[PDB]
Amino acid sequence: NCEHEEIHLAGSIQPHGALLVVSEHDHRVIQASANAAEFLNLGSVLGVPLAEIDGDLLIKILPHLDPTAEGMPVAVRCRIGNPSTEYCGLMHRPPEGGLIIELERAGPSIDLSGTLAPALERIRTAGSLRALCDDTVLLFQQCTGYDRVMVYRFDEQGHGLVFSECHVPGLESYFGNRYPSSFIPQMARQLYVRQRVRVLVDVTYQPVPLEPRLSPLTGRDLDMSGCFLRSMSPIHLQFLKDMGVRATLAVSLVVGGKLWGLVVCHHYLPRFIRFELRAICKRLAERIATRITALE
Ligand SMILES: */C=C/C1=C(C)C(=O)N/C1=C\C1=NC(=C\c2[nH]c(/C=C3\NC(=O)C(C=C)=C3C)c(C)c2CCC(=O)O)/C(CCC(=O)O)=C1C
Repeated sequence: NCEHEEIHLAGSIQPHGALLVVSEHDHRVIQASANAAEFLNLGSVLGVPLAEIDGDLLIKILPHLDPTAEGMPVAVRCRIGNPSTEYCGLMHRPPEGGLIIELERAGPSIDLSGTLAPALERIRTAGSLRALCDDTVLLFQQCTGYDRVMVYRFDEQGHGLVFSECHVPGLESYFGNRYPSSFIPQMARQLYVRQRVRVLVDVTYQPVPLEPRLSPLTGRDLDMSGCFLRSMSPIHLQFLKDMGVRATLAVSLVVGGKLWGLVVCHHYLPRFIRFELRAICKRLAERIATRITALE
C-alpha cells in the first residue's frame, strides 16, 4: 500500500453537515467546520460559548463531561439557529482536542416497518455463506435504496472479492470482480473496525476545511476517526469517480476483531442516510457477522 495516508487527519468535512469542537473546561467552540455558521443559521460560531449557540444543547452535553460516565457516542435532538431548525447532534470525544459535535439536519427518514421483516426472515434461513451474503445484499438494498449493493469479502490473501451483488436492472454487475489488497489499506481497515459506517453523499464534494486547522488544544491535526462527516481519501474518491459512482454507503463486517469484509453500496446520484438508519445498518451488519463467524 498505500499505508501512509493519515486518513483520520483529514482536516475537513463533507458539506452536508456541520462540525463543532467544544472545550471541556470552558464550553466554547474552539474549532468548527468553516460552513458551520451558514449551516446552522448563526452569525458566528468560533469562540462562542455553547450557551450562546444553544442553551438546551449545553444542558444535554454537561453530564457527558463526567469522566466516570461519559456515555458517548450519543445522538441528541436539538434545535439551533435563528430561524430555528431541528438537528441530530452526533457527539463523541476523541482522546484529545475537546468534544466533537457533528450536526445533520433532521429530515424525513426511510420507513422499514413493512419491508424489513421479510428481508430479515430470508437472512435467518440462510444455510451457507453464499446464501447469507446474497441475502445480505438484498436486505441492505431493500432498507437503503442504493442502486448497487455488494458484499466485498477479503480472501485468504487479503484480496478484495465482490462476493455478492445486487443492483437495479440495467446497471453494470461487479459480481466476481477481484481487487488487490492495497485497494483497501490496512490502516483504513483498522479504522473501519472502529468506525463501522461511512456515508459519502457526493463523490465530487468540495471539502469544508476546519477552522482553525490545528486544534488549539494540541497544536496538531484533529483526530477525526470518529467523525461521520470526515472527508475521505482523494485516492478513493478518484477511484469512485473513474467508475462513475456518485455516492456510497459502506458498513463494516467485523469478525475476530478484524475486517472480514464490507457491505458496499453505490448510487449514481447523491445520497444520504440519516442517523437512525446508519445505526440500524451497523447493527444488522454485526448480526450478520455473528453468523459468518459461525459459518467458518
Ligand atoms: C494504493 C492505495 C489505494 C488504491 C490503489 C485504491 O484504489 N484505493 C486505495 C486506498 C484507499 N482505499 C480506501 C477505501 C476503500 N476502497 C474501497 C475499494 C472499493 N470500493 C468499491 O466499491 C470497489 C469495487 C466495486 C472497490 C475496489 C472501499 C470499499 C473502501 C472503503 C470505502 C468506505 O468505507 O466507504 C481508503 C480510505 C478512504 C477513507 O476512508 O478515507 C484509501 C486511502
